[PDB]
Amino acid sequence: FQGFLVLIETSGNQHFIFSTNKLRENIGASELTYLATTEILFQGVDRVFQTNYYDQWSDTNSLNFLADSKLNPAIDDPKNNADIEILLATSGKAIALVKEEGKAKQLIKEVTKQALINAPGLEIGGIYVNCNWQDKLGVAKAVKEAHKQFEVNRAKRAGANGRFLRLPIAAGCSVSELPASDFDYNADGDKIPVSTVSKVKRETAKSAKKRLRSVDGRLVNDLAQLEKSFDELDWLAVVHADGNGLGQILLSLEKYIGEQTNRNYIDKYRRLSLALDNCTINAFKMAIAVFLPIVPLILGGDDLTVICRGDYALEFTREFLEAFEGQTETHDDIKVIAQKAFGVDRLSACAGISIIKPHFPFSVAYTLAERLIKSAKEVKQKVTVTNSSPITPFPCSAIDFHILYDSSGIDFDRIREKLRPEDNTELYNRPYVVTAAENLSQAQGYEWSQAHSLQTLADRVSYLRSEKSALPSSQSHALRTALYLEKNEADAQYSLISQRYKILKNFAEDGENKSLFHLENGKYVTRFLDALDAKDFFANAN
Amino acid sequence: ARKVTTRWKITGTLIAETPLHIGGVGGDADTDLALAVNGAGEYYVPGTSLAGALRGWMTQLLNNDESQIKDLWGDHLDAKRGASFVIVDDAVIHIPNNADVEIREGVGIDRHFGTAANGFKYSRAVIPKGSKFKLPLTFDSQDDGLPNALIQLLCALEAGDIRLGAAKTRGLG
Amino acid sequence: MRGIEITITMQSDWHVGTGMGRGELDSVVQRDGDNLPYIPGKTLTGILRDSCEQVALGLDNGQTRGLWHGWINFIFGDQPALAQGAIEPEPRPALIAIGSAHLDPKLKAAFQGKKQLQEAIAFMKPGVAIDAITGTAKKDFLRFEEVVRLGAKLTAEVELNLPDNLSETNKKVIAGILASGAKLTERLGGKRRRGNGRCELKFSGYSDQQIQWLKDNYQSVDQPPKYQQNKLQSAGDNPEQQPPWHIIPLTIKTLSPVVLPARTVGNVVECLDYIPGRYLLGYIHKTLGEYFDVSQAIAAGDLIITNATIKIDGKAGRATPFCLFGEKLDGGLGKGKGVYNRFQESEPDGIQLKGERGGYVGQFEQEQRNLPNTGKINSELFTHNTIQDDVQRPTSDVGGVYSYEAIIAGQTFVAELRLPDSLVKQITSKNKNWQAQLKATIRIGQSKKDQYGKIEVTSGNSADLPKPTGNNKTLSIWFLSDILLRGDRLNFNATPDDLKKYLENALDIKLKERSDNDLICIALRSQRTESWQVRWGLPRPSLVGWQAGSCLIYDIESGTVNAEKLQELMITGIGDRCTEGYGQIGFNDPLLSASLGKLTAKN
Amino acid sequence: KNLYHYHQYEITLESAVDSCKNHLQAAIGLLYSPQKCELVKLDNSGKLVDSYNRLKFNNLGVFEARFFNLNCELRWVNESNGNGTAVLLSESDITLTGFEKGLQEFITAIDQQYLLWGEPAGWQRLAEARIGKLDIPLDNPLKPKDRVFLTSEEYIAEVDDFGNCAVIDERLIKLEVK
Repeated sequence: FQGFLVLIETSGNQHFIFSTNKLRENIGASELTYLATTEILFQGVDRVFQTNYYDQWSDTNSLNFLADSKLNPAIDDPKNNADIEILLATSGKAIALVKEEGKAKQLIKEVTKQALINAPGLEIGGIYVNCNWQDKLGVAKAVKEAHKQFEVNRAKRAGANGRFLRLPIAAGCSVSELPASDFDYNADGDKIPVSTVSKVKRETAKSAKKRLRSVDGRLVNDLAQLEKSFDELDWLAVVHADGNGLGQILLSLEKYIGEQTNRNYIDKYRRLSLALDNCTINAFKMAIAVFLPIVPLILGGDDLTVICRGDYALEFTREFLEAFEGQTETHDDIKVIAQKAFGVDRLSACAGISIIKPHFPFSVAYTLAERLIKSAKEVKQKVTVTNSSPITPFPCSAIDFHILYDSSGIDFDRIREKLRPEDNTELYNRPYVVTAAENLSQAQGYEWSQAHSLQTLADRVSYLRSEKSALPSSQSHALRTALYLEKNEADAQYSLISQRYKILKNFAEDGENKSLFHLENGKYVTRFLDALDAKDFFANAN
Repeated sequence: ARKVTTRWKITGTLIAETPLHIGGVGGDADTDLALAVNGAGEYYVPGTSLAGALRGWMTQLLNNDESQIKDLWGDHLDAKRGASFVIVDDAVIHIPNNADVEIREGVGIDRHFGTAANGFKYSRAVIPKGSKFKLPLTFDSQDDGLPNALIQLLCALEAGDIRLGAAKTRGLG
Repeated sequence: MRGIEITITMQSDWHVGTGMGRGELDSVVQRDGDNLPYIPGKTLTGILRDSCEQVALGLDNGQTRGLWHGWINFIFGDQPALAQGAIEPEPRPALIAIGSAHLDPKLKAAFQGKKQLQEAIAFMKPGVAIDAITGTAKKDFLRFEEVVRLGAKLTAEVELNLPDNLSETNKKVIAGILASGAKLTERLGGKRRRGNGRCELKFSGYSDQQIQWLKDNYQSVDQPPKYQQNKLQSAGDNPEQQPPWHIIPLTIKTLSPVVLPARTVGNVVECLDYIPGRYLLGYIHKTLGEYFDVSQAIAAGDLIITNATIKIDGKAGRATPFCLFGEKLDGGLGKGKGVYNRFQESEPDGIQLKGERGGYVGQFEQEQRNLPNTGKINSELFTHNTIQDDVQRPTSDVGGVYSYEAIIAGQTFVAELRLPDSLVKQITSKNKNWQAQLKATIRIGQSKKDQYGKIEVTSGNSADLPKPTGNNKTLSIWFLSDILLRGDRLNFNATPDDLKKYLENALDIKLKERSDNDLICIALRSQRTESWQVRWGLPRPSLVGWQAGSCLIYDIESGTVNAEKLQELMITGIGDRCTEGYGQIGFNDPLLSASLGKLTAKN
Repeated sequence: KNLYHYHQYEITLESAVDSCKNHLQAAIGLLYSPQKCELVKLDNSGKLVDSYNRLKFNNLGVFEARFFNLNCELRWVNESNGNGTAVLLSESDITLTGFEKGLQEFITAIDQQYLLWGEPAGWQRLAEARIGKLDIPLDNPLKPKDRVFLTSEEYIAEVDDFGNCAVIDERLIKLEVK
C-alpha cells in the first residue's frame, strides 16, 4: 500500500475572526472557521467519496465518532474498502488519508470551493503529500511534509483578500474595510450597510450560539440574554484560555506513540486530539459550577474563551484550570503521552481575564486577554523541565487578570508601566500560577512558582475580607498610597502600622514582618495591591 | 452649540459666618485634616463642593424631585439632559487682613471614664470667620426669566441657610 | 501661511483629555511627548467652534440653521457625520487649522528628565458624592482626579488658509467671528461646569476691534462664498525623460503625531509605521510645480517619491525580509540573536522557527559580521469624542468616541525623490538653489489640520544610485515597498508566476524556482490597501499586492542579468503606481545571500 | 465553462473602446483620471458623446477605464504616454480585430452586489453627506427608499494543482436598484 495524506487548514484565523471589532461577527467567524474543517469537510468528503461522515456528524454533533474504526475504517490492509480515513478534524485544521491522487485533488477542490461560496473571506487551503506505508513511520513524516509544503504553497496561492475589491463608487461597510454589499442591523436595530463577509458572519452567529449553548443547558445563549436574565451584573469578564504543549508534542509525537508503527501513530494522534477537546469541554462543565451568567464564545480543541459574570472569573478560571489539569491527568489518551513528553501525566493551560464593565467593548477586552494570555504563558519558560534539552516547559497553569476600570490604559504595555512606579519597585505580582505546589516541586523554577502562586493572593484577599474589618480599609488605603512611593517610604508607612494591626504580619513578604515587598530578581514586587484589586473578584458559589 | 435664551452671571460675596473646612486629600504635617488648596496653593472653595452644596439644598427644597434638579444641574443618564445649566467656578478664599489659618483641636472623650479616648485626638485646619470668597455662578437659561428654584436658592444664600464643607453639625460651614 | 497663534491662559485648575487614571488617580490628564500637560488641538478646535456656534446662534436670532451658521460651516467646515439624507454638496473643510496648545518651549525644556517635576504640575483633587437623605458619602462614589495647576499659559499655532478670492469684507467677517468666539470662551476640558478649566483664550492680532467691526457690520453680511477644490493644471511642456536618474533624499521628521490610515474600521483608525509617498505628492506639487509639470511627470513616470521609512544607520530603514526566521523560544531580531536566512540556512535541529513579520532592518554589507540594526517606530493611541450639542455630552447619535493610532513626534524618516536628468536640468535652469525649496514644514495624513500631521521635510545632498550586483547564478528580490502587479486581466489578482514572468521579460532572463529542499525559495505575504482620493472625493480602488518585506530568490536558468537594468528597476520600481512608492525592489542584496544563524546583534 | 478574455497591447483608450464598440453597447463605464472618477454611458452603438476629448490622455487624462454591460466588460490601463493594454472579458466567444483571444475555465460564477454611495437625491443622482452627490447612469427614477447596487459575477477556478479553488476574476454586469 501507498496513499496520500491530505491536510486542509484555515489560515489567518486571528485576522478573520477579530478584524471587525464586532461581537456577533467574531462569534460568526469563529463558527465559520470551525464549520469549514468539520461540517464542510464532512460534506465534501461525502460528495467525493460517497461516504456518510456528515450523517454521523449531524447525528452526534461531535467529532468523537471518527475514533471508531467501524465509522472511520483503517485504510491499511486491503481487507477494508475504505479509500478515505480522517485522521483529524478540528477548528481550522483537518487531516485525511486517501489512496488516490485524483480524489485527493477533488477533495481539496470541493472543500475550498464551498468555503468560497458559503464562507466569503475565509482563507482556507489544502495540500496533499505521498504517504509511504512501506515505512513504519511514513505517516508521521507525511504529516510533517504536508505541514511543510502547506506553508510553502500558501505564499504562491492566491490570498483571500483578493476579492470584494473596492470600486470608488461602492459604499463602505459600517464595520469593515470592505465595500458594502448587503444590509444588516446594528445592535440598536438600525439598518446599516455591511459587507458580504460581515453578512455571512452574522448569519452564522445563529448556528454558533446554538452549538455553544448545546454544550450545557445552564449556559446563556447570548450577551443580550445575560442582560435579560442577569440585570444584577456590575462587571463582566472575557476569559481567554489556551492549551499548552500540544504543538511541541505533535511535532515530536513519533517519540511518544511507543510502538514505531503507522497504525499506532494514527490512533494516538487522533485520540489525543479528541481527548483535548473533551478535556476542555468537561473542565468547562465542571468550572461553571462556580456561578448561569456565562456565555461561551469559543469552546473547542485545547482553547476556550467565554464571557463570565465578572468577579466570578478568577474563580471560574482557577476551577477550570484545576479541572483541565485534573481531566488531562485522568484522561488515558493524554496521560501516557504527557508522561513521556514532560515526565508528569498531565497537560496545562493558562488564562487571560480582562474583567470589564458590561458596556465596555468586548473587542478591547479580548485584545487585552490576548496580551494577558501571553503574560500568563510566561510560565512556559520560568518553570521548565529539569535537565531538559531543548528547554521544554514544565506543564504549569497560570492566570493573568486586569480589571480595566478604563483608568489603567487599555493597552497592556501601558497598563503594567503604571504599576512599576520606581525603577526597582513594581506593584503587581499578577502572573499567578494556579498549579499546585506539589505538582510543581519537580520542575526547575519551583521557587518562583511559589512566590507567584495564586493561593498567596487568595489568602491575602481573605485576610482583607476577614472581620468590623480586621485590616481597616482606612489603613489598607494608607498602605496603598505609600506603595507608589519609594520602598523606604512604603516601609516607613508600614512600620507606622505593622503592630497596630496584627493581620499585617500576613501581608508582609520580606520574611521580616516590616515590609510589604519581597525581592524578586532584583525588583521589589508586592502582592498587596493585587490583593486590594482582587478583593471583590474572588467570589464563588462553592 | 447648546441653545441659550439668556445667560446669567450671578455673583456676590460669600462670607464665612462660622469657620470653614473644605478638605483636600488630607494632612499637611500641622493638621490631620488639611484645607483644600488650588494649584497656586491658595485656599479656595472647589466649585464641585459649592455646586453640591447648592444642589443638595435644592434637592431638599424640591422634596428630592429628580426632574427639576436635573433640569438645572444636568444628568449623566437622561437622554435629553446631559450637561448642567449652572456653572460653578472655583473660588479663592480671602482670609481677612492676612490672618493665618486656625488649627482646631479635637478629642473624643470616653463615655465610661470621662477622659480623652485613646487615638481619638485630632486637629482640623479651619478658615477663620469673616473670610470672603466669590459666588461664582453662571446660569444658561433656555426658558424665559429665571427659575423659581434658583431664586429660592439665592434667597437661602442671603439667609445664610446653606452650609459648606466638613463638620457642618460640629460648628463649621 | 503662518503667524497666527491662540494664547490660552488657564485661570483655574484644569483637566483634559483622557479616560484613564494612574496609581492614585482615577482620571489622568493628557500629556504631550514631553510628558507635560497640554490642550490637544481637537479639544481646542472643538471648544472654539462651540463658542463660535454660540455667537452665530445669537446673530441668527436663535435659528439653528441660517446665515451665520453657514459662516461657521465655512470657517470650521461642515460636519457630514451629523447630516443625513441626500446632502448634495461636498463637505467643506475648515479654513482654520488649530494646533495643540503646548507649554512655553523654554519651560518645557526646563522639565526634561525631571520626572518628579512633571508629576508636580498636577495634583489630586478629591471627589465624593453625598447621599441626599443621610448627608453622608455614598458608597462607591469616591474619586481622585488629576488636575493641572492654574496659571498655565499655553499657545497653539493657528493657520487661516483663506481662499484667494475672498473679499476684504468677508475676511473681516471671519476675523470678527473668530475674535468673538474666542472671547466668548471661558471654559475648556473636563468638569468645566464645576470649576475646572477656566481660561482666557486669545488670538494674536484679533483684538476687540474685530468684534466691534462685526457689531457695526453684521447686518450687511451675505452668505459665505461657495467652496471649490484647488484643481490641478497641466502644462504638458515637460521634456522627455533622459538618464541618469538623480536621487534627492528627503528626511521627514514628525513634529506632531501623524495618522497614516492603515485600516479605517468603525470608531478606530490604525496607523502605518511609514509615510507612503502619496502623502508627499502634495508637497512636491507645491515646491516643484512651478519648475515643471508635476502632473505630467507623474503620468509619464518621470517622478518617484518613495515611502518614508524609519531612519536606520543614517539611511532609510528597509522592511524586514520575510526570509528571516527567528528561533521561536530564544531568537529573532528583537532578541538580537538566532536569526536564520532560510534562503541560505537550514532549519536547526529541534528548534522550530517563526518568520519575521515587520519592523525595519538597517544596512548590511556582504561581510557585516553582525545582525543589521533594527529600527522600531513608536506609535500611540489617541482617543477623542464628539459632543451632542444640546445635551453637551457625547451620545450614540453623534458616535461617542473614536481613536487614532499615530506615529508620535520626534520620529525621523527618509524618503527619496527620484527625477530624471532632463527634469533636473529643467529645474536647475530655473533655480540653481532648487533643493533649498525642498525645506518645508507641512501637514500630512488624517486629521492633518488640528492635532495631527505636522512634519518637517528637509532635503539631503543628491544620493548615490543603487549598485545591485549582476550575479549570473541566482537572482534575489527583496520588496521594500508593496508591489502592485496586475494580472493579465488588469485586475490585481496577480500571482508569483506573474512576477516571475514580469522580471523574466524585463531583464530578458529565464528563471526557475530553486529546489534546495531545506531552504525556502518564496516568502511572500499579500497586502490589500484601502485609500481615499481627495481629488476624486471617492475612495481609490482597492490595491492588492504583496507586503513590503516579501522576498524571493530564483535560479537564473538562461540569459545574463544586466546590472544596468537591475539598477534601472531599482530606481523606477516595478508594477502599478511606482510614482507613489510602490514597486521598490532590492536586487541581489547581501542580507538575502548571507547566512545569519551564527551572527548576533552589536536648563 | 469558459471565461473568454481578449488582449490588445499598445492601444489608446479611445481606440480600445472603438474596437469594442459592437460589444460595449449601452455599456456603463468608469474612467479614472488624476482629478476625477467619472461615470459614463456608451450609447446603443457603443460610442461616447465626446469620446476623443473624454478618453484622451494628454492633459490629466484617463489613465484607467472600465466599461461593462450584461454581456462583456472592457478594461484598459495606461502603460506609456496614453497607450495601454486592453482586456475585454466575455462569457461568449466573440470576434474582435487586433485583439488576441484567450480563455480560462471556471468552475462556477457567483453573483455579488456592491451598494453605491448615497440615497436618491438617463441619469439619476444619489447623494450622501459623506461625499456629496454621485450621479449614476440609470434610466428608471428612484424612490426615496431605493438603494442602487452594482452587480458582478466572480468566477471560481482551480489555481493550484492540489485543487485549491479561488475566485480568478470578477466581471461587472450592471447597475441595479434594490
